[PDB]
Amino acid sequence: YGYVRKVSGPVVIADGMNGAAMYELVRVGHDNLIGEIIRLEGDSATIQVYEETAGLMVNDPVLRTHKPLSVELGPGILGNIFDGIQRPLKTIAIRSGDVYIPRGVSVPALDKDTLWEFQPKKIGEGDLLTGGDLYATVFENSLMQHHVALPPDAMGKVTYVAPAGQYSLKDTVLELEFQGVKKSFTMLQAWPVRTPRPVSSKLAADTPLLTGQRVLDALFPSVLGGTCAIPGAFGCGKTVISQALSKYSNSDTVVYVGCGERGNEMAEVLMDFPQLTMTLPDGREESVMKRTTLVANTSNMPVAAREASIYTGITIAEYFRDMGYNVSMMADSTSRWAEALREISGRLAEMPADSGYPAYLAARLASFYERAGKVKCLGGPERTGSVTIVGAVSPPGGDFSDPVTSATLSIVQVFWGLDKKLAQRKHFPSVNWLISYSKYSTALESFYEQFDPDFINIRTKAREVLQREDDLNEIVQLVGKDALAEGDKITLETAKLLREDYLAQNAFTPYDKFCPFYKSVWMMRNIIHFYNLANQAVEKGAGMDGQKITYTLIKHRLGDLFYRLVSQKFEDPAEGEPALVAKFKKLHEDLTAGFRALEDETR
Amino acid sequence: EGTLEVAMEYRTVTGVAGPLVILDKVKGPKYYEIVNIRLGDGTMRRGQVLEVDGEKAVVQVFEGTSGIDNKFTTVQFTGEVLKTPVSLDMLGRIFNGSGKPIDNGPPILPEAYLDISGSSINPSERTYPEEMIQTGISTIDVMNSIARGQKIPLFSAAGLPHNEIAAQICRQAGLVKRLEKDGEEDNFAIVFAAMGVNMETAQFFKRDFEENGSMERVTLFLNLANDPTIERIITPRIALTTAEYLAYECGKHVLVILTDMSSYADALREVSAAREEVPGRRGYPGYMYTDLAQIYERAGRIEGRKGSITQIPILTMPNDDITHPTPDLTGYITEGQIYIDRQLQNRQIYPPINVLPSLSRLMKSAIGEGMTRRDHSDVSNQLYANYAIGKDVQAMKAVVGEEALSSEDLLYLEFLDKFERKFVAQGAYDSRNIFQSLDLAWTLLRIFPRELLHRIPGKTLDQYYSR
Amino acid sequence: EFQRKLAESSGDSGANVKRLEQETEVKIHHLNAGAEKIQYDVVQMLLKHVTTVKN
Amino acid sequence: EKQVEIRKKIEYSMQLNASRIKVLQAQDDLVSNMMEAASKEVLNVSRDHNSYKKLLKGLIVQSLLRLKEPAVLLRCRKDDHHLVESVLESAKEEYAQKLQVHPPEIIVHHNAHGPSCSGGVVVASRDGKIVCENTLDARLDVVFRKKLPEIRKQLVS
Repeated sequence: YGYVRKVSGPVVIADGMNGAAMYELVRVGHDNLIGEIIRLEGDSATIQVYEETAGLMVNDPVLRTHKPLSVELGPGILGNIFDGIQRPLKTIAIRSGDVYIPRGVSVPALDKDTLWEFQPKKIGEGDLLTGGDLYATVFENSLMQHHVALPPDAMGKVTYVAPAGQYSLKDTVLELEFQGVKKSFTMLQAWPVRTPRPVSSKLAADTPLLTGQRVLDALFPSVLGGTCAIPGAFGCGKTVISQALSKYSNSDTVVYVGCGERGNEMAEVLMDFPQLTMTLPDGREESVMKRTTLVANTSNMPVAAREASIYTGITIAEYFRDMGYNVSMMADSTSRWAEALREISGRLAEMPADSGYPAYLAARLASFYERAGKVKCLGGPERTGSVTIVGAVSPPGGDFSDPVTSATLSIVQVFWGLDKKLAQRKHFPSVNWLISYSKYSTALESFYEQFDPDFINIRTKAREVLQREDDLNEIVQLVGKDALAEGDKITLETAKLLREDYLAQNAFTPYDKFCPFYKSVWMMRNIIHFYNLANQAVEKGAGMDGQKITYTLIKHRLGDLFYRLVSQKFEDPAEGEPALVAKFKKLHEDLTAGFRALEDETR
Repeated sequence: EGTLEVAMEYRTVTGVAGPLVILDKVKGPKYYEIVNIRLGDGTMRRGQVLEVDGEKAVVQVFEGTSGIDNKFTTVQFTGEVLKTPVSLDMLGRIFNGSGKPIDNGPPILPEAYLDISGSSINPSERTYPEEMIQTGISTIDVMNSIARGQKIPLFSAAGLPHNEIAAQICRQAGLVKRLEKDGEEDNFAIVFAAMGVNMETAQFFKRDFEENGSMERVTLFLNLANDPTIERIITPRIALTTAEYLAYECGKHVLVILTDMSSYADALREVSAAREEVPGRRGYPGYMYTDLAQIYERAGRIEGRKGSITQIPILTMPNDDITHPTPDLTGYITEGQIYIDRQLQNRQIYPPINVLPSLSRLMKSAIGEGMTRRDHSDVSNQLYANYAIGKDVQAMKAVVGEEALSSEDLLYLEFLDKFERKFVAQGAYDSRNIFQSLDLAWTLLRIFPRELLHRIPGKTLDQYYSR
Repeated sequence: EFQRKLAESSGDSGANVKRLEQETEVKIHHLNAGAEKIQYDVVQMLLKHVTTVKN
Repeated sequence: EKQVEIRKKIEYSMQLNASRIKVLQAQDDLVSNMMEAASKEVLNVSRDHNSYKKLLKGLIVQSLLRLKEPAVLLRCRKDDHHLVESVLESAKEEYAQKLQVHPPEIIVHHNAHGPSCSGGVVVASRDGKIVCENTLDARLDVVFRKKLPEIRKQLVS
């Protein structure tokens, strides 16, 4: 139809387009490279090529497709690895024996010949169905059922529904008639990558994430369907938090879309997650590959593919939320994505903005993030599902003045700001508790109240202790601990105990691999109770000394309780809640025995 | 395949600005088509087509643009991308920037032509760096180790001995598994690519490789500073293509030393400026990240083949910083960062490697009970913490006085002194066995009492705190 | 001992040089024989490719 | 003694490198002999006078189709000029048959010396801005360059 005129980098200007709408995917050259339109100037239209452009001719034919960037949905989408343009990577590696990814490969996103079992949900002939109604369920794999729903833009009366049995995506499982005309439906569902899936109404989240790590789940919580941002740090961050959110989280499934990251790290993730025998069910050890999905696009991948990867990832989140699961999507991208925007904007000769980033960066980041949030689904039955966006930010080497960082913090609700100083000190969870925040602390009031009606007060006391210690650290840096009084000394002792016991976690051992909420809240209550009792004791002033003398008395003649407090982190979760709860209650009773026995003889 | 067509030859050189000749009235112009330019004098240069637009086409020239005239300068479109010839004979030879042999020998007889920027590897076919290579340098071996298929860029500044430590690594690199490892395939078949190097550095590397007896193994692609600037943007790609052919299609472990990546960022800047493109940070091209990804992500073990590619691209910060766009992007992409600090050099320690800024993402995979002592991770994580806390203590004592320090403060200061002197320093020709390095690290650690060793677990303490 | 060691090293170096020369001569002979054997077929293939035109 | 033995090892390595470089140079010399023999055969091909005309017609057709220019100016050697003058409008008719275009206004004068030409034609366009060098010596050294890996694969032993 149309022919190439100009080829500069990944930007191709093809004349003769005429009626070629924006973002209407076109296919370029004899090799048939995918490609999306980015600008128009008349009979010619700019194209992004999503692939290497070396070898393009002049007057090399370009074919239009009239369809915007679309990802193919349906069964088998779970547990696969897709390129940014949604090509099945394993399918390419097997179908073609070559270990490389050939230029311009045309493989269907989902296999069209695998036999899938069909279980209709009691839909009768002549019945009325509507957009997103859940007419059949397919067990894509054990422990993860896949409901099949009509597309949001579909309705009609059920003239024919296929019976239960083995079906393939090429078959018509359902028929509808509407407005005097009939339409057919298969198990596939193509959807534009942008234009988020429709929602009956959004909702305000109440359930917390309750992730494995103690700091995240206790100090700076996140809600299901929430929105987070970590500064994409390594050793910590992109590895430990990713593992916690994948294999040790209450989200019903995972969608890892980390693009623009190192190839070795991607290979390590893609080789470690295959085993990954997380106990997601109550008593089953099913591998999480039956639960997750990768949209990996390495750094060497074409620059124009980053946005496609991000949007396909968030679109896949939407399909699952629509079925009902509480998906949680983690994006190691959005640090390379800003670079991708800079590259395309500069090549498209757009006028730059503050710090050289395109002026519309905030708009794109908003249009991405605001697709989160738990949502009341379409169709029948009534249902609910959520999508969580735990994205990535520039590593802690640049201040928050970074335009990507400022744009994220202008939208993101929970900031797990990792600090590089903690990473130097080898504190592995590495969350800086002074700069992090969670605006969800108010909505979680009901859950905290019902779980433990006194957790809010102990959390506030812990925050006050940490802030007081960080405040007088500067004073100590000038004068020293010589002038520190009893209250200051006990506050610093409790802060050090909290820092090394509570806020740390190894995550490479059963002690800290996954800390349940009850164990974390019990540690917090124990530490805060010790702090309060010690402060009351040093305020009593009995024995004519009290004060720091009583502090030394409780640190020497009562230090076994202190050692048990600092070793409480090692309570093995495998022992079960009825055992660990009893152990912590006994430790609390022993602590209450102290500061009363210590007050018996008036110090 | 059926019949060929002899390449067209033009003369319509309507514009020559800097390293770019702007052809005109051309037909069928490929993108990245390699062109041959025959000047009026008869000398032949070789160029590349950076951009095609209508009948026009913009051609950069590698060997410079010092003689082109609008009348006589003939340009010929080979109608293909760059293809460096490759063969097993490419081992043990030294080459120019663009691949022309400079060893006074004959040109390569090719086994095949492999297009530069080789075919992308499907991530579903890569494997994480499994085995560890012994770097000889103790600081690298104990913290920030290197596994086969890793991308460790050495961050340095002008004047620091980054070239010397690179040569030491080249001479000392070897396997570690149970200390057991002819090994001709185990021989790392180093491919050295130098861009923008002072002739003294090139002579140094040449002499070191010749003396170490590796002259039958190593391979050198040189782009000296006096050599044309543009060839610096092709030399590392040629080196990586040669490494890929020597490793994946020939089953040899391969090690690559890219030198002065800042001298490659400079070429990117020159090319981008010559095209009047939109600049990025500090005027660097907006797509420098894409180019650096393309030049780094071509290393790593592959599942279907026994080969491997492990590259150590050394880097020179302009004003000894990290916020500069090139080291920043390299840190973003590469899986490691070895830091050579001016402070250590001012204190006269031959390896100035600052162990605190250092980092290796794949460190947790190379180490392990199957190939290392079980305490390796503990030992590293404790030395790092004590060094960092001791540095804080020294900073505090710099203002509060040596008298105001406590006993723990004095212990930390003594640990810092013996760590920076006895541990970090190593001979310019003497290696250290990984177990010997761990023994030295344990001697350093045992200064502190058992109570202060918070990171080390008691199980490893019982087997090692006494020895 | 040192004089004996240097004399033995010189003898070993001479032996290695002679072995290298013999191996080089053998390699040159093999390559010349192969080239002589295959030259006519190579030239025929080259001319066949050169002397054909399509359209 | 250590540096003496190190220098002896370095000398042994240098001797090994010299031997392998001599082997590689002999390989390149044999390749050069192959190229010389191919050039001799290509020159011998010019002896024909019937299929030679057909080959010249094919070459001129290919070149004119590659240029697709309104007015070329072909240049041929003084030897066998009669053959080109005879084929003349046959090439124009073939090109006009290839696509619905008016027959080019070819022009044929200066000729390069025989050994420089060794058959083939140089077509080019008006003002000589665009040049197509279909000489037999030009077809060679391109086929040679492409088939060289096949040559090495043929030189197993």
